[PDB]
Amino acid sequence: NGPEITPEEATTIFSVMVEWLESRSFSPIPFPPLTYKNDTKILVLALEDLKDVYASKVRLNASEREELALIEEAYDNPHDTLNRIKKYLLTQRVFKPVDITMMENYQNISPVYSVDPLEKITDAYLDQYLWYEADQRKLFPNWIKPSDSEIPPLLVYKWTQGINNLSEIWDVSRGQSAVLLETTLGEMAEKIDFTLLNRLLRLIVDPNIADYITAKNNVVINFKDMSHVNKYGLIRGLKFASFIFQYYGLVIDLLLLGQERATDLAGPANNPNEFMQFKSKEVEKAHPIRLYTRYLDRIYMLFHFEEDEGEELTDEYLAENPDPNFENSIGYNNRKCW
Amino acid sequence: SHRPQLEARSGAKAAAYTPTGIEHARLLPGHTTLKYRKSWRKGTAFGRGYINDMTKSEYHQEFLHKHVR
Amino acid sequence: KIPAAVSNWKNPNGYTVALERRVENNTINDGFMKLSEALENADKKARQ
Amino acid sequence: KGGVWTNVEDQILKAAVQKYGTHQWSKVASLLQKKTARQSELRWNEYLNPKLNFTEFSKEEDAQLLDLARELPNQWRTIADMMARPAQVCVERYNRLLESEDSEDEEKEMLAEARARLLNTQGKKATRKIRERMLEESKRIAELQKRRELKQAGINVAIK
Amino acid sequence: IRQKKARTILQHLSEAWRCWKANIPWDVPGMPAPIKKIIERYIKSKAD
Amino acid sequence: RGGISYDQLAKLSYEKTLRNLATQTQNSSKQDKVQKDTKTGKITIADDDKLVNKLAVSLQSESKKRYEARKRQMQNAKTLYGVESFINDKNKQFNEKLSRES
RNA sequence: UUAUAGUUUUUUUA
RNA sequence: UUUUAAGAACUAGAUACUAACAC
RNA sequence: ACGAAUCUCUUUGCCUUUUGGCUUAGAUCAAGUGUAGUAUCUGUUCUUUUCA
RNA sequence: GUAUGUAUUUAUUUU
Repeated sequence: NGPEITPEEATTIFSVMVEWLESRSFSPIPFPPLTYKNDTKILVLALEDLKDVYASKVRLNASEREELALIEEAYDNPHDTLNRIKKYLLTQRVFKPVDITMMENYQNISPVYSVDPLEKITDAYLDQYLWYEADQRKLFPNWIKPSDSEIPPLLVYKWTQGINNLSEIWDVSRGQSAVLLETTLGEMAEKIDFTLLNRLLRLIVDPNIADYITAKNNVVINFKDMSHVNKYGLIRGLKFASFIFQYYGLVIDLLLLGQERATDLAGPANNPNEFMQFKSKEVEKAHPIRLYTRYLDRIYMLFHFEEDEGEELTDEYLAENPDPNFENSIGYNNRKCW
Repeated sequence: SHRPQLEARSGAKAAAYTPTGIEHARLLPGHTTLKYRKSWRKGTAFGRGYINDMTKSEYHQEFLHKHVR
Repeated sequence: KIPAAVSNWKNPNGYTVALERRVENNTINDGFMKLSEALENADKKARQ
Repeated sequence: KGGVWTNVEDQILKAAVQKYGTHQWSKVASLLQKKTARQSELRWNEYLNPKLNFTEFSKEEDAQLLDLARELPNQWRTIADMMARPAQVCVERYNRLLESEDSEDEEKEMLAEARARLLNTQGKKATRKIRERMLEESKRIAELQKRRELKQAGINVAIK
Repeated sequence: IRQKKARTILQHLSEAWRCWKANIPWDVPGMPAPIKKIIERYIKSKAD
Repeated sequence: RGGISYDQLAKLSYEKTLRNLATQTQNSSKQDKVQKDTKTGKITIADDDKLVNKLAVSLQSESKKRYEARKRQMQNAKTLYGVESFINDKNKQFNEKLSRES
């Protein structure tokens, strides 16, 4: 059936990210240079990250032992390896297969990928390197937060404090309302589409590295006998498959906000806000949208409404979905706990 | 030495046998008698049966779109 | 006439077999062609 | 530890695949030493398996190539199948196509090992039977020439 | 003609099934069309 | 071309042993009742002790010549073809059945 | 290492 | 009527399979 | 001349010792140690015949 | 560490 997006949508999306960035005035990443000031540190980190998988183990299987070898040398010969990698990214486009085995919850299931050790070691270096250079250059604005500074329950907390202590929501004097959305993105990665990627990454990262990614996805997938090329969606077990993921969702976000309201949340790049901040109350009140927070999948939003605007919406909706039934309260859903 | 069977045991080979006399359980008399019948909102980027088959089905693809997840 | 079984998995007597008894049509959809070249157009506009 | 491929072990492989079939690899790395499942099957599917296409270009394959690989920024195994050509080779002959732009001992002992292994198909039970039966026949022969030598004494001892 | 032809066609049966597990599109190069129908029929049945 | 029905074949063999029988009789010219029992339902036929023995001997020699065609066929057939891999005898046998295929 | 030891999924820290 | 093994002596051990036998 | 028969060989037909199940591919697939029984891998040196 | 399997003829069967 061919590509789904249609070229129309494609162009619109790309342009979006563009005027964001130029407007955001962001400098793209260079490939890790041969002379790098920080470099072996970063590699310290990534390798400890692999090490930690095996910290606990006692029985080590074959691929494992292969690993610990590859590690131990990597400790020994940092300039060796760094050269080996920067080579690998500059060049190699084709990769060993990959292995899914699903692991059980006794209720649901989840895919567990396994990459292959060299590919891993490179990756982990590059994962680490991305996050560091990005957050160094303040790629992501506040409101994308499964982030550093806040462990999850604390995130809940400051999210409440956000809700409340912003100005005025509790004055019901007139009809005044405020409404939260709780959402998923459904499939999110599994529609991530390469040809789109390799461009959107031509934005923010050198054409090579990005190439290393887009060409880093497609693999055979061997589950035992069953095997198939992976032509389309996204394998998350790739060490860096976090980052781009966040990236892609940002694109979603600059839609749901649309430019301006985002420019509220970020403020200037010179003065990116903390989580919950603005300049005047009006900055909140220049728009109905007050909080927007997107955590992995789930999107969480807060609208502040007065009967004017809100009844102009229900003017739209109602106009197109009249229900003399008055049954629109049937399928509607809220909590079974409370 | 695993062989797929090609056959089944004729009742006759049984039939010639003499009886046993063991009494099993489920044969104890029961049901002993029968029965008979008689403004702002413009900001964002967008200006305004049963299919006999399985792994292409609608349900099944929902299901596996939940659980294996 | 029924062919004879050569089965990738079991080989229950050990018999050996010439490989090929053990062992695409379409192209892409031009939706691609349009996709990458449209991405391309907006691209070069933007960089300009 | 870092290895490369002798046509010795390569041949032992293609013999092994030519018996056990593809998807039993964990056996194919038994005969083959020095090597693993994923290693074996990696080189097999990516290189050795004859059903692959090894040949030159053509302008079908070429204009085809720059077509597809220009449309899809890098996805090689997809484009590979699109060419019905092996992965890294399409990659390679591609890069060349833009490079016109410019400005015997213990291996003989392992072969003794596998070459000896293939030739016994049964499993422990059947061999065990071969023995047991022959032992029965020795019993017969013995008991016979027992009776024969007893007939040469004329005393006739009946068989059980 | 039965015995050998039969059993061996069953070997085609199994081979067909454990194809359909592994997703093997299972085209045996040539083979009588109706029999191949039977195989498809049953393997649907066992499939569900 | 081709396969012969098990009918017409049995007829043809009937012809072959016709003409062979004819070389028996005629060649025997070249080199040169039914009783029933009223007592019991048994019937009694009288035949020459001749031509019964020609019969049996003919049969035996047929079994011979066929047996030997099959045997010499063993020898030649198993010595000739040298191509495909063979683990044991039955690989040669069966594998040559897969050659019989196409 | 003992009074055993094929099925009883064999093996991880705060 | 069948048949014909190159023959003899000297040599070390490497890779081996396994062992209700020794932490 | 050709009719008939025996043997020999080639071709075709018929396949003759010619793959006999299922379940999660049934699951799993390497890191040890001394000695000992038994299998077998190579070198060197010498000599090419018959009768009671 | 074991199931499992095998043989255990002594007391003379007529020439």
